[PDB]
Amino acid sequence: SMEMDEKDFAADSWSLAVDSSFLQQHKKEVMKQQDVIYELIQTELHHVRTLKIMTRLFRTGMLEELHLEPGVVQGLFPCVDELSDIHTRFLSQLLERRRQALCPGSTRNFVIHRLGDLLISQFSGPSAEQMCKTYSEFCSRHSKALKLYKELYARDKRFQQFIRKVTRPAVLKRHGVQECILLVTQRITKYPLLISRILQHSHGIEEERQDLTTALGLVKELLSNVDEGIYQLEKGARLQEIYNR
Amino acid sequence: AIRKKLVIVGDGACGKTCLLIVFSKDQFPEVYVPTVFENYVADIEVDGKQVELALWDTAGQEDYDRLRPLSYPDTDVILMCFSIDSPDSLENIPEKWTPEVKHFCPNVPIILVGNKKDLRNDEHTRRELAKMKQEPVKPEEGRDMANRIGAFGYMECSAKTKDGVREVFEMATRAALQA
Ligand SMILES: Cc1nsc(N2C[C@@H](C)O[C@@H](C)C2)n1
Repeated sequence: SMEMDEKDFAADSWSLAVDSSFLQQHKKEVMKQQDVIYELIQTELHHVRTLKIMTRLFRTGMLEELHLEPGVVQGLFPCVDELSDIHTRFLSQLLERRRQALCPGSTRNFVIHRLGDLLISQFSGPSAEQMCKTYSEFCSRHSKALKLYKELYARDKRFQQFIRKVTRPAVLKRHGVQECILLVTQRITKYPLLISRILQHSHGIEEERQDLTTALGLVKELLSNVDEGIYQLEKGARLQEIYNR
Repeated sequence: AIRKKLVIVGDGACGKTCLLIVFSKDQFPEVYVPTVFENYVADIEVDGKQVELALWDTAGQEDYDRLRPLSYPDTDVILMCFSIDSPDSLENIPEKWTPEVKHFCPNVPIILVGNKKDLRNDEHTRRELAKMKQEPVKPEEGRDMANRIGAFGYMECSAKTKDGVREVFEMATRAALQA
């Protein structure tokens, strides 16, 4: 992540991020809504950072330092460029909505009142079709990626040295290769939990309550489509094992 | 320090997310309780052995039968949770959660954990459950379920007060270390 966004989302909550004199100007219900919207954006910033560790630290490091056989790096990191494009674009829209809402003279005091429309746009039309296609492919290649990683780490000395080197820093403690893969697979199922809690505190404006209700339904439709489109790929599985599913 | 992986499973109302949050911060949040838990790697020393224990939640995956099992590969210990304020969450342990975990995590120890133990003697909880001819789960009902399902053991905790939380994760670490 870049320092400007890390600092903007360093606090444990929106109520601790904004100036106390600004916090005291709002009702409790507004503070509750803003704290959950802040958690959705903060966790999206961290999810894009997980994807940057996968693309820049791991994938590109393996291409530039190691002599892996062709197709091995794509097998370890399936769909990572497509996932990075989807989420970096969504994060950009969330951060622009926050930036437009800032009070003049402030880089931290804002209230986001219209998140629903942004979520409907993300989870409908071509962006939802791309999210569905990409997660159905990524999640179906998840087992294969973990098995390929385990095989290389156990048998290739230069690969083991590379992994131990780039994951040594304390800031990578939660972000080894397998940990990144499962963080990405689990991201999509965090959205309904966050949206339902934002919706719980968004009854003040009926148009907002209706828009978040529509977005929650679109997210659950996307998850149902992805879940029905998954079948784990396995290296060496024979056609007979597949057609006898 | 050897690395081990823990996964918590249970119904949506079981308190698994809160349990992971309170353990990882050693604090029940005073200002904002997070809606979700990403992951965490805890440094734990149990009986003289140092372990890096990776923690994962299955919250949000309960309705997605092809996404949920992707959380299980190479798990070393399972915490299988129910809430003491919900006999319905305990009823779903033997029929749904246990056969799934035994299938995807063969031979992995399961610790059955009764969450929200502070609600066992909460008057509002007892009044609400009485309307459905129910009462909070008794300790013997938890132990009997753990015995029936082949659990490694039975433990209780309260994320709200932190009581019993450290003990659950230290025992999970000991179970993960066993051959
Ligand atoms: C979610 C899911 N996908 S397959 C599966 N099971 C496999 C089946 C043989 O036994 C049951 C107990 C668990 N469960």
